[PDB]
Amino acid sequence: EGTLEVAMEYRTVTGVAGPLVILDKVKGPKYYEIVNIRLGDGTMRRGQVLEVDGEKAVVQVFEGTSGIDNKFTTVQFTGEVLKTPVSLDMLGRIFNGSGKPIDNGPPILPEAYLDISGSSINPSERTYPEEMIQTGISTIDVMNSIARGQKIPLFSAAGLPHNEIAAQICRQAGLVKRLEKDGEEDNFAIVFAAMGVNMETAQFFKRDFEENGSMERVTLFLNLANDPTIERIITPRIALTTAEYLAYECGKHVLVILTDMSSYADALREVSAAREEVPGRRGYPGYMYTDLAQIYERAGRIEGRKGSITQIPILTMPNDDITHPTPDLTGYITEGQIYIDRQLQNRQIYPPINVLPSLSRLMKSAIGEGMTRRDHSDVSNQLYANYAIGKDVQAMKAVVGEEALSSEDLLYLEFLDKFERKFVAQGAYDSRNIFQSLDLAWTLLRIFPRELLHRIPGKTLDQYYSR
Amino acid sequence: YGYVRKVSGPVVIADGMNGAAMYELVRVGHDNLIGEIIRLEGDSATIQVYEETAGLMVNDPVLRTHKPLSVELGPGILGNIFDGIQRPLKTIAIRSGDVYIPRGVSVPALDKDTLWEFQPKKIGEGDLLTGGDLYATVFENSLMQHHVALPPDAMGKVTYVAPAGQYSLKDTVLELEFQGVKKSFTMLQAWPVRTPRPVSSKLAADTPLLTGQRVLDALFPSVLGGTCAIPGAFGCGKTVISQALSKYSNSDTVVYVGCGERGNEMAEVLMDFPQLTMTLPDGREESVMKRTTLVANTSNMPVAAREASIYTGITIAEYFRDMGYNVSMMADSTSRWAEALREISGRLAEMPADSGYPAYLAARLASFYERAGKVKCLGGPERTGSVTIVGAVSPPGGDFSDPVTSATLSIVQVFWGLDKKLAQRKHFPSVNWLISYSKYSTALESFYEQFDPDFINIRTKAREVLQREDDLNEIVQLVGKDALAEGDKITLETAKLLREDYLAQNAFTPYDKFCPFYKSVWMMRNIIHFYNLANQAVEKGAGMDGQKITYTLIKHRLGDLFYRLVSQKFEDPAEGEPALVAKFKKLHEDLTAGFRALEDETR
Amino acid sequence: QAWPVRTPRPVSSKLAADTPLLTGQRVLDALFPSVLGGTCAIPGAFGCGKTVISQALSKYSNSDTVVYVGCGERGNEMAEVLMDFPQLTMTLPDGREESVMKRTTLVANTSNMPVAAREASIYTGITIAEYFRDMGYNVSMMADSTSRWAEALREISGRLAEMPADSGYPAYLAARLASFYERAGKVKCLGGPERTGSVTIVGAVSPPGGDFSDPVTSATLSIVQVFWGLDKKLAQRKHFPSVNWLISYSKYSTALESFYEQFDPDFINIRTKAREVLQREDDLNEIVQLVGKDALAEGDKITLETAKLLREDYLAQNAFTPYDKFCPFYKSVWMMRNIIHFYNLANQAVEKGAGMDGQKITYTLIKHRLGDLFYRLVSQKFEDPAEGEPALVAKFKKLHEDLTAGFRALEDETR
Amino acid sequence: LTLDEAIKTTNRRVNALENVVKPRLENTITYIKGELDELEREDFFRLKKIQG
Repeated sequence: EGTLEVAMEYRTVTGVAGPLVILDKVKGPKYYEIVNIRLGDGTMRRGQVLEVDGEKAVVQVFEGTSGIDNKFTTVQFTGEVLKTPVSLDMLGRIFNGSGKPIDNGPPILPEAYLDISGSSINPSERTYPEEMIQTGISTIDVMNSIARGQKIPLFSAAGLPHNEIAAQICRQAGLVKRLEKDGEEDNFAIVFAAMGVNMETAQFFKRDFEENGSMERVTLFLNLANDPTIERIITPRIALTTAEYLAYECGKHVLVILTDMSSYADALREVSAAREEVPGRRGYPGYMYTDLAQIYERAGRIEGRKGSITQIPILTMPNDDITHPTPDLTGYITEGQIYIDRQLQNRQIYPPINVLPSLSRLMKSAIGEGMTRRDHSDVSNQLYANYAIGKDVQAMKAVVGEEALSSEDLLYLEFLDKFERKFVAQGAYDSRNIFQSLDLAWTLLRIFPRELLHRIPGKTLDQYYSR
Repeated sequence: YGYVRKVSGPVVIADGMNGAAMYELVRVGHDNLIGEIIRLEGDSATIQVYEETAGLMVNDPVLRTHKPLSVELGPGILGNIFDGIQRPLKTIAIRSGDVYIPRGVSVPALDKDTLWEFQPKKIGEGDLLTGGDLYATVFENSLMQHHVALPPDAMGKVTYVAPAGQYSLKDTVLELEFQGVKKSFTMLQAWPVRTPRPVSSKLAADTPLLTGQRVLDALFPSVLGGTCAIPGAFGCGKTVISQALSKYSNSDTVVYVGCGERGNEMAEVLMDFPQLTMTLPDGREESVMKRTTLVANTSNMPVAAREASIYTGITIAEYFRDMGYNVSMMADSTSRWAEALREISGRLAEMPADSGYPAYLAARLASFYERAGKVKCLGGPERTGSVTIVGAVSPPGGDFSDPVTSATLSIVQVFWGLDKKLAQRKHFPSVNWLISYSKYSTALESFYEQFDPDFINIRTKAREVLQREDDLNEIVQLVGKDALAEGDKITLETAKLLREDYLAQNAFTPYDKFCPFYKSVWMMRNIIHFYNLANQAVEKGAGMDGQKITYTLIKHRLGDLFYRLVSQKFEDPAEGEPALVAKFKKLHEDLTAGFRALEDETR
Repeated sequence: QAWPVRTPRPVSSKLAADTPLLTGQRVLDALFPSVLGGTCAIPGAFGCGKTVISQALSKYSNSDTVVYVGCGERGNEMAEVLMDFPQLTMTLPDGREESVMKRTTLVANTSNMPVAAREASIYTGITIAEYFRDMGYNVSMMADSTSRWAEALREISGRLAEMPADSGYPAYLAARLASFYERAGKVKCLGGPERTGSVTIVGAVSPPGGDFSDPVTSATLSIVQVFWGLDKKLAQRKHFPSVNWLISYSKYSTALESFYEQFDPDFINIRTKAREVLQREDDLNEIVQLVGKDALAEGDKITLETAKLLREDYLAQNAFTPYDKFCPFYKSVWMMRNIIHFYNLANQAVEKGAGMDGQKITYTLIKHRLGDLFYRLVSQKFEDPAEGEPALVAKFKKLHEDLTAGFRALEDETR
Repeated sequence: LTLDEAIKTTNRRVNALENVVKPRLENTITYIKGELDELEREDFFRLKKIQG
């Protein structure tokens, strides 16, 4: 830090196509060098250097390419990668896609600058999800529960209220250990990143968080659909960096809500097409898996610090499918999957969660004696078995006829109806405790006879069958 | 020496190489990110970064190491955690207190300074020695005897052999003379990550793997030093089957090389390696960390590391098999490895063949999966080890025609195809008994004959019963159970008995945690014997009764035996093999008494 | 004044819209309503003639101004519009005759016109809509056949050798279409006085082959708030609106709750009940097709009844007859209330009828003895709106009360 | 009664099950081929032209 150097300033813009500008005769161009673009009109745009070769350097532009010309476009090379400012003061504020504040307030007075896509954590220093949290949703809390540091993506399609359930989860987020849990450190410090969302959904989320009373806790990063596409590829990275600082270097539990991963994949595809690389599945860039892994693996508990990051990236199935590359890779990476079913929506259940495909890989470790009753796993296994047998029985009754169905067949159909009616359905502003919720699950289970409950061990049966 | 010209993610062009070697490791930039050459074009070269590449500059120096990728083989590798670049992660975390892994860190794979005892095997001065001769042994820990051996490309006469003593890795202990030159030697030896270790001869496998799971051990047996294929599903398998290999497997050592996976799962399992000791030795409780080595590269790891980690793991496995120890290699990768090949092909602008996968995917998979077998080692004394490969593929939910799956099933001999429906059915083993198959069946004929000659026929009968149940499930779904006959009734009863008692192993309970082969064979024998007795009873059908009437009668009259056949699962293996064998023999005798008194009563 | 067409005209602020768009068509007005300034999408596969719906909206919406733009639209349609709008009159509170042609501007260029101009056409249309929005008026724009715009993007991008991301459509399709749809909304205008105008966008995404999995349809459904699903089944049956209830959905239902409550609290409950009845009707149709007409429950019979009545009367409008040309909201609410109240009376009769026979089994006999009232229920749609609000409301009160009295007396009879 | 039920089941199968599944298979084949194969070949050709 003896002496510094002022950034260069070039005018050699030999080609402008799409969201990219092709500089030339540039010397010493760093990779991912952050550039500031001064147009002929004087307005300043910021962009990134996607590729470096010889004296050439392909520069992507965040704010679009609607004013650049050879004669008067001047570009500077700051000689550094993106480093968003971060501090504790960043809380309770709303920011644009690139992190520029839009809360009509002042810019962030940084505590420090953190390079985006923060340093890789030594795997020998991570820790498994230790504690579990109460999500308020009966379907989420009782089965496929969410532990601190888990990666649970919600899978939805167009029209399904993924935004509404995301807002519900944000208000209902809470600890559960023995139903015990100021908790300012325990405050979830929700980081919400919305990419390519309709302005109506943006105002919806803004009002929902403003009325929630957590405006001193939550932090919103917005990249609307009308906003430039390139900005959307940085917004979740900025959110991850802010969460990492506020969690690790600030000692606060942090929950992350990433919105519309399909929109992020769209920006990735746009960038790849503009750069003209070899496609992957469905024309997507071949490295989309690496990008999603880097955007997902930045969460989890850490041994050396008291903080933790738990992320709930809502995902939009494009054609209401899973073979699409984005949901497929997300399932490959994320340790969970929550399904919102169009069939449930057709019957007008406000939480449409389809419990059958829902699963949490760390659910077994999440549930504990302190976290839940000792028979919670038995309840979950029994509910899976009963639902699967009931679906098979419903198909059999449909093919053979309603009358031809056996007595246990009608019992399974009644269980399905009562379950999908009372259990899955829940109110919109109503949260709920875990232990009596498990009691109600036992009510649904004791609807079936003791003999049929082969999945539940006899010990837990005697423990909680009669009640 | 050379300087960068083009930077595009993992691909970094370096002009000025001129004479450079294909796959020669080269350090790039001031941080010296280690990378390998993938494409020569003349003076220029193409280097995969093997690290984060942001922040490079044109004219940044590039240095040639002149040597292909190699992993340091020597004492002290067991119970350690390595990235695909062979970096001791715990050592990095300790030396540098920062929780992160610093960019371009250069730490030796094994600590030279650390001391280790020595024990020569009566080696004499002037003796002619050859590559792979187990001249000495070192106890890295209890129950682990690292027998240091001469490098495969090394032989001569022993001018000097060190006396037994405490030595650091940098220390020399053995001196050889050959062709009028003197070659010193340390414990650590370097071997290329490709080009498998030399083998005197490849041998036909003879002994099964004998895993804890019942279906894996009986229905789809796997020999020692043989390939395996699992679809890498969650909840079980990579958690359950892997745990069974880790603590319940007869393999001496496990090389877990998971790559391209969920990070939290590996965090938990790494937290589990020091714990979860298994008392396999008679007098000591073998902590599994002693008999395991983790090659961990999470999803955030660089793409080239995903390709490198598999070969590092198989090199370690070949090393262990050189000493004669039987070692298992579980690989959660080869699912994301194909993705890494796709990425590197896309950056290199190669033309894909099918669905975007580069063509040589099949060839590389064939090489890696054929790098395993029962091998007679080099040198003296004559010894034999094996390497068993268990590699994951795409999850069972997707189509099994995926190119990676198709390539694997071409070469792999045992596919333990898990079922999504079974997983949703909460059937924990989740192994499908229809798609799965084990081509190793013919080899184990002698083993099964010497163990129990009747086991083959009862296994075939169980397979036939399962096939009949699966076949007529469609019929009963369509037509209905009304037309089902007495033979069909007993067939369905036996099929349900199998699905509940036999194929289901919770493994979360002491009675179900591990199922020895003696208990598995007895349970199958009991089920098949009950099926045979029911068949004979319904076949008799005399005395103005029998057939379906006999089936209902034995269902009610002999309901106690049918009920306790299910409880036969709950019989605790820890009680001891003689006691369990006696109990099962008594149960078989009672079953013979059943359907015999029922034969006497003539319904 | 000249405005860069691509750039979006500035707004002081964007505010939530809470004024429903009164289409004048019962199905869209009630089942899947839209707010003023909202964003809508009409697939309208080949042969459905969505343009009649668009023209009906242009004629009878409550908008202050109409900006009709057709990209790829056939020339005859624009002739028809220009020849028929001037004669057609709309009645303001003053009541004087006035031509919607004054209220409407046409930006359309026919299919014969060069394809490169599709973008320019759509952007000029939307910027003219925005200009009228800044004036304080509430304007609605209809974008005929944006699929032609997508094809124009594909053709232009194809020449540039830009890589085809999906089915020839370039990667930057969702972005542009999203911007186009996002220029819509309800905003507080700039300057003084404090105008509050809006722009309503109701585009059209014609599915090639009639498969909604098409890329343009996929992106639209992704970024659209209210969606009206046209189907070939109803079009073939000459239903006329051809608005399938199942696929169509409105995300604006929550917002218009206040307006519905102040107008009529019954509307929410009757709307939900009608949706449930339609879903049950579809399920029962599937079950019967699987099994057969026989073994059909009397309660299921009552459910399928009056659901057939819904489909035949309330969900269908002729759109070319004086009575069905424009459906006022109040009479739509009355018809829906009549249908649901008949259904509820049937449920009550099933609950108690002095034995299971008279309760539900005799639903056929109830239909026989209530045939005149059921015919009045099915014919309530036939009346013209020219009778005036008092006449229609009095007639609907009389119909509802007569139906209730007759049903109760017949339910009282033999019970 | 049994013959009526069986005949109804068989006729329903022949008239609905196959008559719906066969169009499903045809649509799946048409979509799979005419989208995936066509667009993959087009992408490969465009890349080849780019290199050329």
